[PDB]
This record gives sequence, structure tokens and C-alpha cells, in this order.
Amino acid sequence: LNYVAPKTRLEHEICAIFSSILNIETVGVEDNFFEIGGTSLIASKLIIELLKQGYSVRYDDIFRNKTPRALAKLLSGELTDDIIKNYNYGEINELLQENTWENFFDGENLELGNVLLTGATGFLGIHILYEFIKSEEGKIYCMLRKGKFDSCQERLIDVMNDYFDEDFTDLVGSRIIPIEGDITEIDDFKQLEDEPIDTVINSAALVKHYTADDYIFRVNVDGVINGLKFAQTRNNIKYVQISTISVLSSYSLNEEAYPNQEYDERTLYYEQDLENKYVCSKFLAERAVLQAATKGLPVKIIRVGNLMSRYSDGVFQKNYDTNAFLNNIKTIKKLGAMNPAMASEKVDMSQIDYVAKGILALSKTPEKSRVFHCMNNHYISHRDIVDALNTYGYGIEEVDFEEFKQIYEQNMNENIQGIITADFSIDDFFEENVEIEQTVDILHSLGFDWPEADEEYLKRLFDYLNKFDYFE
Repeated sequence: LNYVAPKTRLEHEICAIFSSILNIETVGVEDNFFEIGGTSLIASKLIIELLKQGYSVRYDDIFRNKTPRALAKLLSGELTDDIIKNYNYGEINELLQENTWENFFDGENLELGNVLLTGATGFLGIHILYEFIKSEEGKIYCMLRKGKFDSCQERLIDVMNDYFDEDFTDLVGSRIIPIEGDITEIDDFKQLEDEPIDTVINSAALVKHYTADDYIFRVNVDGVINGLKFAQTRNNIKYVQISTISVLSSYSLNEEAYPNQEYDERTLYYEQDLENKYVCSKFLAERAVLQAATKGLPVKIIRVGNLMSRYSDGVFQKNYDTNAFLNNIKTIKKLGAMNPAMASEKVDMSQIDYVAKGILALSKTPEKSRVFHCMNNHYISHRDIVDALNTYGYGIEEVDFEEFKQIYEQNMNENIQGIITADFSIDDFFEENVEIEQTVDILHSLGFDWPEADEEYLKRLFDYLNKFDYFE
């Protein structure tokens, strides 16, 4: 064992908290929270307990400082960045400059053809498969692991029936081709090299905002590199990467070096804050995709936003409990209050069926149209959301900052888990400058407008979650 006795009284307190939270007889000062039985959700209880003792910490602190020794150095005052900065972005930026309304409008659209879809079992991927079945003519190969099933074919069929009213089982074997595979193993791509594949759509991703190890980089970066290598083995395979709008994460940390910076579909790197592991992995994937483009691969990067329930019927993902936006809303409901900054925060409600439709449409844009901001441009505020929630009788109120604090102080328990796992800190009290209009315009030219996230849609959404007593 690495058992080291704590020295200072602060270290003793943090060791004792670890041991009480995890129910471990003896915890040393160099015990890794996540190695000794801690999980990401128990980390939020850890944070709540440290806040109850009057320490100033937030959720990412326990991921960056995993032992009581490190946590005490933090609370008392004592390679990805190099990968990001050690790069010549000239050629990528030159390609980005071609991504204009003019080149979309003047260019020749590309054919989708037969699709290799990764991530078909996740929330986005299943709906891409749904829309492909419903609106496209070709074949779709879906790469997935067998999981708890006898075959990946049975697993895909089960997920399809989980999410759809229609039974599209009878298309499995004709339009839908299940492929046993894992994007993190490059050899799993070899079995596809003799298949008529025209477009790869890479929606497989690990979308945890905070993780204790580097598997997120294996799925989100190495898997993209492997898919790009597969695409490069032929001269006619488009590679469409599903990305996140969050790569435009902040104002430049070095404004002197990036003056008059815009944050649009022609922007990749401007020394924005890339410390978060998920944003960082997606950024590195984008850079790999555009690099391959500088070598001649046809590519698209489709940045998506706040992936929400279907417009048609309000159905959300199977693992409804893990969404950060919704858990923040849950906390607001539990406290029955939000302060004015919270109330005013705008959000896209990108309905997953329309996200998938928009991905399929943008995949057909001309070769120079490389990067899109595919999210619902009719932003709502948390007053809109709370107006919808209060029709259930929850009585949620917009309160002033001081009152919100009093209510927050009085709820140092499970009720604030939501905002805690979203890296909230009561002291925390740019995105308005992200532009998406070009993509709006292009989508409109393609026949696509976003449906408004009106009260009825929000009620559909909340009705679905209420079937699980989500707010209970």
C-alpha cells in the first residue's frame, strides 16, 4: 500500500472526509480518490462535504487533484497544451477561409451515398440512422460492439426498438448492415475496405465533461484518427466528424496574438481555454480532420450544441439521468429558485431528430463547405424553461442574487448535485459572440429551418421525463 499518514490538520480533515464518503476504514493522504473506489458522482458528494466545512472548491478540483495531499495543497495555496500550441495552423486556416456563403452557393453539392455510421447506439447516432432510413436511398453500415448481446446485430435491433415507434428490423440485412467493431481498434476498419462506402459519419464519442483518466482521448481522438486513416485508404470517401460548439470555448487567453477575433464557422484555434478534457479532445479531433483535408481528404466538421429531446414526441436519451443541462434544471426545480444570471442564460434546444436531419443535409454541401454550426438558432432562456416547468405546479421563482445564496446555503445536499457536477461555484457570479448565421442560411437554402422550442415542445419534453419521476 501507498499508505502515508496525513501531516497537517487540513490533510487530516480531507482524509477523514474521503473515508466517510467512501466508507473505507483507512484512507492515506496519497490515496487516489478514483483508485480507491470513488466515482464521478461520489466526487460531487465529496465537493458538497468540503463546501459544508466552509472550503472553496469546485467539481473539477477533485479531478485535477485526486489525493488529500494535493487537495490540501490546493485549499491552502501551494502535455495537451504543448500538443495544442506546437502546430502550424496556416494551411488549416487557409482552408477555413474557403468556408463561405459564396462557396456553398456556387459549389456543386456532394452525394451522400452509402454511409459508415459510428456511434449508432448513442442518442445522436440512433437518430442519424433513423433519418437515414427515412430520407436517404443508400445503405448504412453501423459499427458497434456486441455488448451484453449475442451479436452486434441483436444489440442494434434492440436499441432501434427502444427508440422507435416504427419497427425497422426488416431492413437489417438489406439497408442496415451491422458491423462488429470499435473505432479505437484500427484493425476493425480493415473488414470494411472492400465495402461500397461513400461517407463516414463519426458520431461515436465519450461525452463526459470530467473524467479521471485518458480513455476519453482514445475514443474522441484516436478513434477519429483511425476513421480518417480508413477514409484515406480510398480516394472517394468523405469523412464527416460530429463535433461540439464548445471548442469555441472562451475569449482568447492571448488577445495580443489574435486581434479582432471572430467566433464562427471559419474559426479553429485562437488560444482559447482548452483545459477541459472533453473540449480538448474534440478540438484535437477537429484539427486532425482539417489536417487530412489539407492533404486532400474531403471532410466536414458539424459542431452541434445542446442535444435535446425529439421535437415530435419529447423522447430523450436512454440514460436520461446524465445530462448536465437537464440536471442543472433539476437543481433549479429542487431549490425552487434561480438567480437573475441563471434566469437570463440563453440556450439552444437542438431537438435530436432535427439535429440528425441537419447532419444529413449538411453532409451533401460542396467540398469547400467544411465547418458548420448545426444548432437551433431560436434560443430560449431559463425563464422560458421555468415557465414551462411551473405548469406542473413546481412554483419555481426568479430571486435576487442574495436570496439565491441563502437558498443555496440551506441546500448543501443532494439537491445541488446538478449544479455541482456542472462545475458551479457560488462565486462564479462570451458565448453571446458565437456566430451560427452562416449555417442557418445554408440549412435554409437546403430546405431546413429549426422548429421553435415553444411551450408545447417543452411540455412534451418534460412530460417524458416526468414519466420517470425525473424531478422527484
